[PDB]
Amino acid sequence: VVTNLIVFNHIICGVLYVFAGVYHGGQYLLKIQLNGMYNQIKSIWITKGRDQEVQVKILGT
Amino acid sequence: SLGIDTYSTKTADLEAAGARLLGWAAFHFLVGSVLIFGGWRHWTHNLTNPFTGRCGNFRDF
Amino acid sequence: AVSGPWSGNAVHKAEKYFITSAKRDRDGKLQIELVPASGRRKLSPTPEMIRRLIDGEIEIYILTTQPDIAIDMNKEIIDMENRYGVKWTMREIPVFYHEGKGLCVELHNKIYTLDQFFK
Amino acid sequence: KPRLASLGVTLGRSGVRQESAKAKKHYFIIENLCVGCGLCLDKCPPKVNAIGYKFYGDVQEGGFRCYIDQAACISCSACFSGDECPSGALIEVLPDGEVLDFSYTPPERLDFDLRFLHRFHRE
Amino acid sequence: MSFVFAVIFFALGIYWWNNPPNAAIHLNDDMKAAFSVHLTAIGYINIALGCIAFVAFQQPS
Amino acid sequence: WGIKGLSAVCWYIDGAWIASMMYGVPAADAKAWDSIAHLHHHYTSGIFYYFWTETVTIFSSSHLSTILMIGHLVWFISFAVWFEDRGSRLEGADIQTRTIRWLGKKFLNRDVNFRFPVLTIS
Amino acid sequence: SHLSTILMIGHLVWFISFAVWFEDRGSRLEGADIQTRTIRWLGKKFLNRDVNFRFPVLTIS
Amino acid sequence: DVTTAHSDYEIVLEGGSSSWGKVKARAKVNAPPASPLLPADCDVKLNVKPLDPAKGFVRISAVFESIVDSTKNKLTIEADIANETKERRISVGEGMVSVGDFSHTFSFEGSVVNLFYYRSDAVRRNVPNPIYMQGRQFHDILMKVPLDNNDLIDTWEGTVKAIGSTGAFNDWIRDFWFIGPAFTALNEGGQRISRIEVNGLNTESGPKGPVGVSRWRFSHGGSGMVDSISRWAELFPSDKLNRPAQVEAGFRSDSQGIEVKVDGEFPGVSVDAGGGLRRILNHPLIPLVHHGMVGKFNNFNVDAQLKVVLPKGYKIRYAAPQYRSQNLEEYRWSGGAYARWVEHVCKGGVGQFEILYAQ
Ligand code: BCL
Ligand code: BCL
Ligand code: BCL
Ligand code: BCL
Ligand code: BCL
Ligand code: BCL
Ligand code: CLA
Ligand code: CLA
Ligand code: SF4
Ligand code: SF4
Repeated sequence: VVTNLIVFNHIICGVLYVFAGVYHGGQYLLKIQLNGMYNQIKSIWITKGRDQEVQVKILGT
Repeated sequence: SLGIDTYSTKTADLEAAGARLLGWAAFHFLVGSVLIFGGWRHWTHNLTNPFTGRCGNFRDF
Repeated sequence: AVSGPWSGNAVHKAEKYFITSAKRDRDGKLQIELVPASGRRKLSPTPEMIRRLIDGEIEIYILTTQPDIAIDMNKEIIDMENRYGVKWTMREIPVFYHEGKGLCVELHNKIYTLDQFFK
Repeated sequence: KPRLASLGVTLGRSGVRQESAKAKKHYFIIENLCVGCGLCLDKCPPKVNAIGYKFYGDVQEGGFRCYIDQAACISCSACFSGDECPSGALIEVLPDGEVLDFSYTPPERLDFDLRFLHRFHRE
Repeated sequence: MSFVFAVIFFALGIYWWNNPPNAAIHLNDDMKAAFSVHLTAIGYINIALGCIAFVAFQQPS
Repeated sequence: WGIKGLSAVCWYIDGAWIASMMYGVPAADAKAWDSIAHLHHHYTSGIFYYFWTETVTIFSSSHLSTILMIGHLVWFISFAVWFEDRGSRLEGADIQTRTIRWLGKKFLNRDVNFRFPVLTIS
Repeated sequence: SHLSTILMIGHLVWFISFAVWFEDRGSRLEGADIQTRTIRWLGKKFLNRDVNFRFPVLTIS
Repeated sequence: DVTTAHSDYEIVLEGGSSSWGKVKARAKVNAPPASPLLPADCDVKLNVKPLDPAKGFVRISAVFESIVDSTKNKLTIEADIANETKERRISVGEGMVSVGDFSHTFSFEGSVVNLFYYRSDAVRRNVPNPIYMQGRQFHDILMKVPLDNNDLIDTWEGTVKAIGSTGAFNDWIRDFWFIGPAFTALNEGGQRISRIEVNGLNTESGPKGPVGVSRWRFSHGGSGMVDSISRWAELFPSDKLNRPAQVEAGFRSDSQGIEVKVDGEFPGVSVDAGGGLRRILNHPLIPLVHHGMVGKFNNFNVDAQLKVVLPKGYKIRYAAPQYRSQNLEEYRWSGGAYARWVEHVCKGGVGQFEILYAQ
């Protein structure tokens, strides 16, 4: 019971943290698209994700 | 696992263990009070050494 | 082809321009100035910028609240609205290139020319 | 070697405390663009009921739109200021006539994807 | 392992002092961009902690 | 959507059966699992029969059962704000604040204007 | 064995109402668009002939 | 505080008397461009097709598609350059210049003359691979721009008026021709721009509309650094153009950084070095001296890989800096000495890197 209370606590929280990282992250992706800084980023972490055709392929799979 | 607490039927081990937990609780009360104090001055940028009148710089220290 | 949503305005598929004034010169030629949707520069419909319109790189429109549109737009607009707040309706007419006359406005199944259209 | 009166500049590692460390413009709805979401209507002051609704059909089929009454509009630029409009229908005309669909427009760019001869993103 | 890890991190903490990573540079500009990548990372860390505390807490040791 | 995998963990780490929605019920072949597949352990319940067995101990506790009622009470109230009825509550709140003004004036001499609020969709 | 099948079916039907009663109609309209394009892309690459389906979504009312 | 730049290079050469080589270059830099307007993007295309072997004439094309601070800018050129003699080279071509809603076309009849201050036998005998050759170039220009726009007419009227009223037009035109930082580049590459000479500024009627016509002639001298003068014969492998050759490149720039892509085949990549040994063509000095002008503003770390592919049976006799690794016929450069030489030449250095490959 104790082993299930600790394991689940750090798993629900982990899942919640991942969801918020994507949320607060896309919350920043909105600020840049609005200001136009989105096209100015050089990181493979944003550049390889600004193509609409590539998006619908990733989401498609 | 760390020896602060012990699984013992004897009341003596149960009384000795209690003193250890009470000691760690008071210790965390002292260290917590320092971190809150060190969390008020940083928040209010009032990071002045009370002993030596000179304050510190965040960018270069 | 076409630029992405991130480049320029996202809503637009091609760049957008609005004819903002249509004053005439001493000779009666129609001086057309069109500014882009962003609106920081003034252009005239030169062949080089018309040439973009042939390939759909840009699109040009006119508001119906223009001070000098010449034609009585409000009455006609009010009639159509009544057919199917009525006053204050505003529309954007899509200007198109007619090789014979240049820029024409297909208003109410009747082709018009910017000089004929504007005062 | 004489000098001028000292410049008091404590920027780096220093024991000194640092510092805290009119109806001119007009607005319009492009009715063909409007989707009637009414985000503009709620920015208009309630004692100046300029923006309003106009119905002519079923809402699920774009049967409703918003419009500014210019007779009561006071040109406070609240509807335009906040970048509410998702379609570009809400536009602004400056006193000298330029038409702005959005308060700031990102700069235009070419587009190409950068690949490498021998790195992970090859060819 | 509290001392082995203190040696790995200190050596790793000096290499990044002389050679700071240029990956995800756009993050250095905005707080929420970096705070979100940290939260996407901490969540997978928490899920991992939850998954090892299940295998480990019922080991013979 | 994450509540499903967040529940496949709760069910799986409690020794519950996840291969069938019904395991261990007094029915046709639910109790035949342990020997058809030769399992060394016996899982507490199946996806549906989990709620019946696990709750025998919840109902025996006067505090674990208070959580069952509070937790259920909190959950359904989500439907009131998650359903597409935001507009209805607003016109209802109007009748609320109108009725309070009416009752307060007819009974008392004071004017009761509270302007009942309603949350926005977001 | 039959009163329990009703229990399962009846619960399955009821929660599906959440999908059409939650304010996620705009999300369903977008999602389907990805599905139509995704299916069109899969059919295109996989078969010489290109077949599209234009997946439909219910209206709020 | 140091930023990082990543780059990859590739040269594939054929055997025999062929000077044909394929060059591919990819680069990515994290520092802001020196351009005072951003973002500035640009795509360039060059194609050369041989017209006839005996004449030696070739057709060269150039397209420039650049967006500068949201302002579309395009320049197009189509020309016919051929070798007349050892020092003269005539070109006939047409082109178009478009900026936003403005555009104007032009036609030119031009010849370039290139002379070396001296030509001594001892220099040739005692120096196996000379770099600096001192010289001067002379351009004969006959521009033909139709005055279609209202603005063109005004630019022409103004120009004629300026010439008529200002005696110092031949001198002060060099302040206009080289705008902003372009003026500073002249002194930097040891290049002297002489005063232009206007043979004639006459309006001649054309079937379309009045055509402002300019017939001018200028000169410019190189202390030896300039590659157009020092290497006049090498930059035009017309006779080696057995098949069409194309160089395609482009770049994206903004506050965050620069992304550059370059690819294309052309002859002259490999030149004889003596004693039966071949060698990659000496690096152009003008590009390096011109990039040191903008490459010295941000401390950077170099990550460059240069993959060189040789013909079957063809093995390096000597390279400095030496190739890090080898893969049969392919040889690789990365790290160590090479990523010092890259740091050298990206900041304006012109230090020699020589590869000799013999059969
Ligand atoms: C719950 C589901 C999401 C979530 C959804 C949202 C939403 C929705 C909002 C924020 C907002 C905020 N979030 Mg978040 N956020 C989550 C997880 C986190 C975690 C974390 C513990 O890992 C942190 C540090 C943050 C950080 C923050 C701040 C950047 C910001 C303002 C906080 C505030 O004033 O709270 C309130 C301050 C208090 C003192 C109340 C108690 C808050 C306690 C301390 C918990 C903090 C995190 C919590 C989610 C904050 C919002 C509570 C609201 C009721 C939703 N989020 C998860 C992943 N977050 C806001 C914002 O501006 O986003 C751009 C916003 O609108
Ligand atoms: C840049 C250094 C020199 C220069 C170097 C040369 C060279 C070298 C020669 C010319 C010659 C010419 N020059 Mg000049 N020229 C300069 C300045 C000028 C200016 C000016 C605006 O001031 C003008 C109007 C001219 C005019 C002219 C033309 C009359 C003529 C042919 C040009 C042409 O077709 O380009 C085509 C249009 C382009 C945009 C091409 C640009 C090419 C760039 C510079 C290099 C690309 C090659 C790349 C490195 C390798 C590619 C291989 C592929 C197979 C192509 N020169 C400066 C001072 N000039 C040519 C001649 O002799 O005519 C008889 C010729 O051989
Ligand atoms: C190790 C990765 C880290 C992390 C590191 C980062 C970094 C760094 C950044 C993001 C940023 C973003 N991240 Mg995060 N982030 C994490 C967790 C997540 C998860 C998740 C899986 O739960 C998601 C959905 C997101 C989502 C997002 C967005 C909120 C945001 C902008 C989109 C983006 O980056 O497009 C980019 C997506 C692409 C460009 C497409 C994919 C790129 C290549 C293909 C990925 C490499 C795969 C490689 C080939 C391995 C293949 C295996 C085989 C053996 C080949 N993060 C994890 C823990 N996150 C960006 C940001 O600015 O945030 C503020 C950003 O710079
Ligand atoms: C911090 C150190 C960085 C660095 C910092 C910068 C910065 C900072 C900038 C560049 C810029 C550039 N860098 Mg660098 N750069 C680095 C390393 C590289 C590497 C590499 C790793 O191999 C590459 C491929 C590049 C490539 C480039 C180009 C994209 C660009 C210069 C364009 C050009 O040639 O204009 C050629 C220009 C001309 C020919 C002049 C045109 C105008 C004049 C008036 C024309 C007169 C000529 C006459 C008309 C010609 C002949 C006519 C014909 C004969 C007819 N850099 C290092 C690692 N680089 C600059 C740039 O422009 O960025 C956009 C810039 O500001
Ligand atoms: C660190 C750089 C290297 C170097 C790098 C290069 C490179 C790279 C190249 C040359 C090339 C040349 N080299 Mg070397 N060269 C070096 C040292 C020398 C020395 C020497 C005794 O130190 C000599 C005689 C030379 C000689 C020469 C020329 C043969 C040639 C340039 C042709 C030319 O037009 O020049 C003729 C002379 C001049 C142009 C200037 C006149 C000499 C000076 C200016 C005046 C001398 C005065 C002297 C003190 C006499 C007293 C004066 C009294 C009043 C009489 N070099 C230094 C050590 N040299 C080039 C070549 O091979 O092309 C064929 C070339 O590409
Ligand atoms: C009118 C212009 C001239 C011209 C002027 C020059 C100049 C000047 C140079 C060359 C250079 C080269 N030329 Mg040439 N060249 C012309 C026509 C030709 C012909 C032909 C007649 O068929 C041939 C065979 C070549 C072949 C070559 C190569 C031997 C060499 C490039 C090496 C390489 O691949 O680097 C691989 C790298 C690349 C392909 C990068 C290319 C980058 C972009 C596409 C071009 C940038 C030019 C400038 C910086 C920016 C553009 C300015 C324009 C005004 C738009 N050119 C015409 C006649 N050429 C160089 C050299 O050393 O020659 C001996 C050199 O400095
Ligand atoms: C327990 C749940 C609950 C309660 C108390 C209410 C109450 C109400 N609803 Mg809601 N509603 C609910 C669930 C609930 N609803 C759900 C699940 C849905 C989704 C289908 C809706 C959808 C909905 C719509 C669409 C509308 C409303 C409206 C109304 C109001 C009109 C009825 C009225 O005036 O007095 C009814 C009588 C009472 C409220 C007496 C009070 C009953 C108890 C004592 C309330 C206190 C208990 C509470 C749960 C304490 C919380 C404790 C905490 C730990 C959670 C009223 C305030 C209408 C309105 O006017 O909106 C403002 C309206 O238009 N209802
Ligand atoms: C069993 C319930 C169920 C199922 C199958 C789905 C399935 C789906 N949802 Mg939904 N959803 C549900 C419940 C469900 N949802 C609930 C309760 C909510 C409210 C929170 C939502 C809210 C919602 C939103 C907001 C969105 C969707 C979207 C989607 C689609 C994207 C996922 C995908 O492409 O493949 C997922 C994988 C599958 C579908 C595999 C099939 C799984 C089984 C085999 C389906 C057949 C079983 C079915 C119950 C049979 C009915 C029998 C009958 C007696 C009732 C997908 C069709 C997104 C979308 O694109 O909309 C079109 C979207 O934006 N979901
Ligand atoms: S300017 Fe002010 S009053 Fe006029 S429509 Fe906009 S928000 Fe309303
Ligand atoms: S915000 Fe835009 S879409 Fe919404 S009503 Fe106003 S003009 Fe129409």
